[PDB]
Amino acid sequence: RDFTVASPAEFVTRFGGNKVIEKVLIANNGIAAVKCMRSIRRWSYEMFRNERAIRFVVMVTPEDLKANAEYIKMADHYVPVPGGPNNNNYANVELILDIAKRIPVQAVWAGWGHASENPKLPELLLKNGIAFMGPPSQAMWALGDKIASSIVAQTAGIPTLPWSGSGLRVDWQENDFSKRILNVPQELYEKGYVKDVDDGLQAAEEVGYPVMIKASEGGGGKGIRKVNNADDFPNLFRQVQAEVPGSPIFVMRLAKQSRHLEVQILADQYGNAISLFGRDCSVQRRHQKIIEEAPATIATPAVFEHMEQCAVKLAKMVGYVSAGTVEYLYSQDGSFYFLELNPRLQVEHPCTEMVADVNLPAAQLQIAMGIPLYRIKDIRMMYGVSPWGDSPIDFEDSAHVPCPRGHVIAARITSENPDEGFKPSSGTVQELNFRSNKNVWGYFSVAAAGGLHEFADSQFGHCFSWGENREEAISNMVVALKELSIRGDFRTTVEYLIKLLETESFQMNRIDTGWLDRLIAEKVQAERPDTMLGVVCGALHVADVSLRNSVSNFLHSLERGQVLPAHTLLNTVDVELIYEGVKYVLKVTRQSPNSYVVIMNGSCVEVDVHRLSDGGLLLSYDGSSYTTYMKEEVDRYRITIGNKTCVFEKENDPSVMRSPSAGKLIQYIVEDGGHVFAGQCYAEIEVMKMVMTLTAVESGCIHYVKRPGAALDPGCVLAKMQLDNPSKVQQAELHTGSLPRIQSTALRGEKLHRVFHYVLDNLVNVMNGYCLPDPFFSSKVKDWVERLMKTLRDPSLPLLELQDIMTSVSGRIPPNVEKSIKKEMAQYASNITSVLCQFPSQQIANILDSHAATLNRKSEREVFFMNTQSIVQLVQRYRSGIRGHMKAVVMDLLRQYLRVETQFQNGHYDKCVFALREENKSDMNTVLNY
Amino acid sequence: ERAIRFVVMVTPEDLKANAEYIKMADHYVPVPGGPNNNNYANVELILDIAKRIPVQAVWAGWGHASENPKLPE
Amino acid sequence: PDEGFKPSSGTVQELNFRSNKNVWGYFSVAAAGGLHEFADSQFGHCFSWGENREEAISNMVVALKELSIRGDF
Amino acid sequence: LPAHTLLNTVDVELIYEGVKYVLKVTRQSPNSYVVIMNGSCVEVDVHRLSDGGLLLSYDGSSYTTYMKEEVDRY
Amino acid sequence: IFSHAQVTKKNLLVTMLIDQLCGRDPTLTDELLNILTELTQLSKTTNAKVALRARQVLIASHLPSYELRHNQV
Repeated sequence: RDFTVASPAEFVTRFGGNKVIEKVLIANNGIAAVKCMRSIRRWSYEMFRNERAIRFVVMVTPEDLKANAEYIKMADHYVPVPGGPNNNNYANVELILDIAKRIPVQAVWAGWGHASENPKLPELLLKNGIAFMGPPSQAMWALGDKIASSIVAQTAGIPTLPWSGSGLRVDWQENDFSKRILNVPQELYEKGYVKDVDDGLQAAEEVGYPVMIKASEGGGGKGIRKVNNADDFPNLFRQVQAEVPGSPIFVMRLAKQSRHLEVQILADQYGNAISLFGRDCSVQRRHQKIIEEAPATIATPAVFEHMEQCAVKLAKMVGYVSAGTVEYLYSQDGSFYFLELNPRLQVEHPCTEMVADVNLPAAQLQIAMGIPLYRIKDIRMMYGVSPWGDSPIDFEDSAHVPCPRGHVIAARITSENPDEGFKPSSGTVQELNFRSNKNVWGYFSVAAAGGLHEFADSQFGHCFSWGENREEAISNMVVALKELSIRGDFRTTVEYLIKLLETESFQMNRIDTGWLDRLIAEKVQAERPDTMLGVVCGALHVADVSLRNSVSNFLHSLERGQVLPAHTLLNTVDVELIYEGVKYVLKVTRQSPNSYVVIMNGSCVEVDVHRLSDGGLLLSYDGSSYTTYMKEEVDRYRITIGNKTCVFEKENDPSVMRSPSAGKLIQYIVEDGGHVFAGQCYAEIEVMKMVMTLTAVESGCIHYVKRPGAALDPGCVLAKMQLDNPSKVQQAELHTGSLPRIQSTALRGEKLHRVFHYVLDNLVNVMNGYCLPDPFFSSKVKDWVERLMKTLRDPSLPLLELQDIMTSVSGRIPPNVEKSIKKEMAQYASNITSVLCQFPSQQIANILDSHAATLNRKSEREVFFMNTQSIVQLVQRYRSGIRGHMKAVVMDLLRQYLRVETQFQNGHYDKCVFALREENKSDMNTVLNY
Repeated sequence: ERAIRFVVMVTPEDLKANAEYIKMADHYVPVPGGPNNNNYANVELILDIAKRIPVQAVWAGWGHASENPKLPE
Repeated sequence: PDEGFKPSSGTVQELNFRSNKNVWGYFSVAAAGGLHEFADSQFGHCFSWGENREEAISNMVVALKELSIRGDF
Repeated sequence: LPAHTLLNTVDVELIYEGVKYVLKVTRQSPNSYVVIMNGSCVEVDVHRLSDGGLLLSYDGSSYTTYMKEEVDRY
Repeated sequence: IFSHAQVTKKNLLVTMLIDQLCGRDPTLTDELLNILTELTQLSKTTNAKVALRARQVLIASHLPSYELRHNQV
């Protein structure tokens, strides 16, 4: 605890390196950039007490800038570069060098982006004295394409291989460096590649039926053929030879359905290579990773240690530095096969960080400075050695010391759309809230403001969860995923991940690389809300938008001096929604600003709706509350309920031509029964004394409904067209039932003074224009009146009010008045059901005025007058008793009536409205309310 | 994850301010706003809600009612 | 902290807590929403774990330097 | 409107710790701003962020900045 | 409008760009002639300097540049 560094130079001096790095260029974007900067800055603060001791330069495209990419704000310096595909901005190695020398940097980090697969970059950088945080190019060459990889793996402790062209190998080079010279392995290349039609069959005879044939340049949907038969090999084989004419083709045995494991290798520039730990990455969709798990719990200790040893031997003999991954295919009987070496840090590398207590990108920085492994702090701790020292580590003798701590699950959040396949989507972000917790974290490449553009890849964020064992980690991940909120224009695959983690096959760890493909074909896109709730919620969103637009436009017209008639300010909306082929037709109205009523097929449900500041709605439906959001698309409504999504179709299917506006039909352009094509004008109408044509939407045979010369209404039926009916046939089957119903919050027998407020407020809202439709109005209003009349004649009402207002204020009331009031109300209660029973309003007022006649001064005055105001109001209401109060209430309602209807006498609607506008100059909401 | 349902008391202030707990709750009941003695430090109101909506327990934590010994009674 | 420690209040414009390994935290308000007059102070809590004192301090310092809170208050 | 209500130069005055600073701000491009004080000029590359803030490049170092205007303070 | 507001400064640039193009080389192709003859037609007094200088070019690019006269004579 005596290390005193402040600059990278001193650190390099003390820890025995040979290159000082003060500036790093990141040749990447999005997540990779974010993660690199964050991890290294944490380490920088740890060592230098300066979180910004290492400066990071980033290359910015205009697309990333406009999308407000997260890494931009984190960077120390930015340089603009040309936008578009990766070959202009990030996969251009010469451009990377040009920036690296233009801005004097000492290293370049590439990570898992687009340049770390190009072996030419390390050469260009090393020739100019720039340290690449990765392998030298000679390794990446020796780790070239697939034939060379399968061959070179067999020069030391031979991993099994599924006949990579064949099972033949070259001489032994256990720990010697060698290049892929085409003198000895050329034979293998001659066997690895095929020329004639019957060359590939020589592999098929040994590997068996599941043969995979690929061109040396195959990929992207072409150049790949999978042969399942024995006698159909020549067909698909010759096809592959034709897919990439003139190129060599190779034949290999196809993998079985088993597990995909990985070993993380880390190595310094002095020949020391170690295995960190493994990963199990067997949750894949079309060979794309989705979920990764850190402890490789499927492999037994013996076989897994063997796999680690093989990976390390490969890394040592080939001459790999900094960090990389070795993939293996693990068969259920305890037999592994080599797949490939990835010469770069992977995106899922935190999995092995969290269980090893290491920092890999910082380790890459320290390796690039030429620091051996036995001086890096975290490695030293991992092998049970004091961090603050310089003693060497015998990595072979102490290889049993490292041990994983816990179990980690890493779930990646993609931008695909599980609905209708997995098409990548894009657009703007409206909200990004990841609620972290103990043992759960995650990070994203985009913020709430910002978006995903065309060239912005999927995988816009990663969540990680730690636990002591598998089950705890699963539980943490599942809960965390159910709690996050991602909202935007794009689609966001999260719910599917939840469904997968709750599947028993996953939890029992009975999965393989073909698990998800099989599940996809079985149509497992579940996690939908109940239909009835979804219908109600969508109805409310549609109706609320329509109502708010009506209010806004009407009020805007009033501000400008225009008067619209009182049928454009409607309180009822008709909503139509198709779900799974079933059409639902509903009416939505309001009994108050917050009380909505949804009506279908003569049945009504009441919902309490509150507007949230974030654009969504807070519902209370059947006791349960819900938070909901809606997005209107061209032909769909996307309804989010909690964390579940339901999609409703907006009917546009019948292919009926309709007038977009009111007006008049003048003539038709084409013959009745003639064929029309989309975009061709079929009719001429006039509204506004200004002629507007009408283009057809679809190509088909048109028959006209209205005769030339006719009145047109918006959305009316003008002309039907016969099409070939591709789909969407008879998507009606109109639902004729009834919506849920069990409660209502009518307060049936609840306290009697709460019922007063309930019924009175409903009646007031009736007086303000909130009224049910025809068969429902006066079916409940009569009951409201009757219940109010019964409540107002009950002698127990005012004391209940007194109870509430007195109990809510125990403190700040002098004890004298408190005791007196309690006594008086108790007496009143004792006299209930007596003709001489009267509410002691005057006596309460007397004792309070007695204390005020004492009149304490100076903050003991005002406290008394203020904390007694509720009591004053109550006694003032009941000066004449329940009789006077009853009459007062009913009178006040009648006054409401007159307050409105005396203003609309004396002439026509518009004249009265103008009178109101000219009186209420400073507020148009008053006018609207009238 | 929703085996135990949680009821919350919501003032108009917390609703207008889009308090975070509102969206998490399973059910909400409105209460009168203002100082704590109208909404959350009113033990009799807490009882009234607890019986109006049949609940089996009441958690108070470190708010305003957990310093009032009358509520457990 | 400017001019004493007077409590402030108002609307939130951004609330972004960048969590990390061994760091977490939570808040009673989201980016949309705010703090009103009767809404107490202490609108969020950050926690950091380490093997010892020094590591925990380091984690907390970095995480605090990385968060963004912007609003009227 | 006349072509003097669409100005490209702004005078800014700011007091910090009792000291008054008077500056002129102009532009050489939509993104290139020039700050002038007492006959000395500095160039800044400014980009507008979608979140309401500004991305600056000043002396090599980049910065992300935000402003809120109060009644009597910035 | 915005670019027109700074017309005088623009005119300074125009003259500098004429002098560096049609300076010590008294020849005019039939792409520069169109520009110069259009530029001399700006009658407003704000654009005098450019219309003047252009004229000086256009009229001066008819006299032989002293090598032809020396040689012939």
